Amino acid sequence: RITPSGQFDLMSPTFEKGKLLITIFVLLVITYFIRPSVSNKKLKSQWLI
Amino acid sequence: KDLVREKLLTIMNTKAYTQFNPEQLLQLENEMKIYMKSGDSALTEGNYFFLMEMLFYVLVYRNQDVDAQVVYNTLRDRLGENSYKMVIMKATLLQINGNDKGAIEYLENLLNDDLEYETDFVTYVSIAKKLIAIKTTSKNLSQESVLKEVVALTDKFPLDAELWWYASEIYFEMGQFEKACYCLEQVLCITPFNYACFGRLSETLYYEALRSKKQTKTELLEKALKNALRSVELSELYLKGWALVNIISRELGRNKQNDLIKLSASKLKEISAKSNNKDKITAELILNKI
Repeated sequence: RITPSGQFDLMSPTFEKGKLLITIFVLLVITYFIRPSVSNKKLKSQWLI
Repeated sequence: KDLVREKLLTIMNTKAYTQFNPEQLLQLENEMKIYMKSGDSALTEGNYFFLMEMLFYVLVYRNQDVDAQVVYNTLRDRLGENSYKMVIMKATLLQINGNDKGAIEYLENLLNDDLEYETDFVTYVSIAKKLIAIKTTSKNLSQESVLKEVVALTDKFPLDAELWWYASEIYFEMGQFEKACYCLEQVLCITPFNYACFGRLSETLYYEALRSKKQTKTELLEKALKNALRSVELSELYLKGWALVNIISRELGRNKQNDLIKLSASKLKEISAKSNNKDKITAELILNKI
């Protein structure tokens, strides 16, 4: 089996899918960190209720 | 039922509770608590705590007040006590809990600590308002309360329309009825579209005209017409602008105003239609009386 250009059709045999998935999870955890924090902090601090 | 929160949204922004009968206020607090405890869905935290303090202030308005301590303790969690509201809650608590004057002096140095502007301008604007509200209990009533307002109003913050509006009342009750016209004009300066300062600014002219000369009577009545007509452009069913137009037209009754009486009568009967509640009783009373 021969590839003229190197394989462009095959997805890969050798992705670092684990790195991609973990980076996505890093996004989700940082959401979990900031959203209650920033929503409470800024809305209630700038309104000075 | 989420329709409930609509009134609550009004009641925070409008302070509708302030002029409510303790019978309907007691109903209001009972009707509130069921939705406050039950319908906890889909409403913001900021609305939550605005509703929570508005529960506190209803409860202090209520005749039982121990629950006020409950609500305050639960609401003391956030931003400590330094915001304008917790200064209000602690002052009214310290003033009501024992009928001791103490909070004022504990608030007095606070304004002397506001010499650095440690808090925003609206904060000690409201502190000036509520410390004067304390002081008019210290000095139970007088016209010099307004003179106190001047050292608080014309020195520090013309911008609060509430201050000029309140000053109008003390001028209007027994003071000269002309400086209320100036102050209500200043209210118009602050906000473009206050349509109840429009009705009042005409009423104070009318009451001034009742004690004036004939040429000033006609002059002030004509200005009152043009101010009440200025009311009308901001609203269709506004009961007080249309009514005050019709009132001075009842007084004068001259041909072109007789047409405006017919038009105002159609609009005032539309107002006195039952779309409006209780206000209709005052509207119909003047309509059918004369």
